This record gives sequence, structure tokens and C-alpha cells, in this order.
Amino acid sequence: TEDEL
Amino acid sequence: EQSICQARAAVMVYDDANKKWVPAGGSTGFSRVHIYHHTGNNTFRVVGRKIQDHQVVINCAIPKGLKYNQATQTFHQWRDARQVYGLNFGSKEDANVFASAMMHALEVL
Ligand SMILES: *C(=O)[C@@H]1CC[C@@H]2C=C[C@H]3CCN(C(=O)[C@@H]4CC[C@H]5C=C[C@]6(CCCN6C(=O)[C@H](Cc6ccccc6Cl)NC(C)=O)C(=O)N54)[C@@H]3C(=O)N21
Repeated sequence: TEDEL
Repeated sequence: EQSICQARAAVMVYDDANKKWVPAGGSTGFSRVHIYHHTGNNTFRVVGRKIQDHQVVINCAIPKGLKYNQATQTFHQWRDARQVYGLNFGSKEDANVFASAMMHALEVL
């Protein structure tokens, strides 16, 4: 997800 | 060692305990990811280095029989006994290049 990236 | 491909990807590993992907090496951003072939024993490795600071964030062996999971056209992943790895490619072209070279490796091992 964008939260992880 | 001979490089058989280069592809741009953010290299992730899966933190099972917290069910999250985290950046390989603890370093967000893209890497240049090779598959290197060692011809003497016909072995192959995935080695990736951060574009900016050149840190090696992945260096793993590709075993015969690996299941290479093309989860999406830009995110491919595989697992071994210790870790799960993901490559979030910069483009579909990068993913195709890398998957081509990985499938070649898996066919000649
Ligand atoms: C956010 O976008 C993060 C970081 C970028 C990356 C990109 C695209 C997404 C595509 C889906 N996805 C997942 O991570 C999926 C979502 C469901 C989640 C559950 C388990 C995951 C993570 C742990 C490994 N895994 C698997 O599904 C493996 C897949 C696999 C199959 C066969 C051979 C090897 C492997 Cl690794 N299955 C199992 C049982 O381990 C997974 O991939 N998930 C991406 C992101 O969310 N994502």
C-alpha cells in the first residue's frame, strides 16, 4: 500500500 | 558474475509478525535490481542496490523450483524458507524484463 511505500 | 538483467524496483520484504511490507534494508525508494548468473556452478542471485546511496538491500539466491508469483503487472514476489520478497517495479517494462530473466533462470536451473 501507499502507507508501506 | 554476469548480469542478465537490470530492472528498477522498490524492494520490499514482508514483516509477517506485523503483516506489513517494509522497505528492504530499511530504506524507502527505488533500487537497480539485477539477476546475476554465476556460470561456474550455474547459480543465480537477485542483487539490488539503492539508486541514491548504493546500499545493497537484497542479495538472495534463486533456487531451482522457485514459485515466482506475478501478483500484478508491476508487483512480483517470491518466498524462501526465511523471507518473503516483493519487487514494486518502476514500470511494466521493468517487471517484464525482470520476470523474463527470472523465468529463464528457473528454466535452466
Ligand atoms: C502496497 O501496495 C503493498 C506494497 C506494494 C505491493 C504492491 C501490490 C499489491 C498486490 C497485492 N499485495 C499484497 O501484498 C497482497 C495483498 C494480500 C496480501 C497477503 C499476503 C501476501 C503478503 C505476504 C505474501 N503474500 C501472498 O499473498 C503470498 C503470495 C505468494 C504466492 C506464491 C508464491 C510466493 C508468494 Cl510470495 N501468499 C502466501 C500464502 O504467502 C500478499 O502478497 N498480499 C501488494 C501489496 O499490498 N503491496
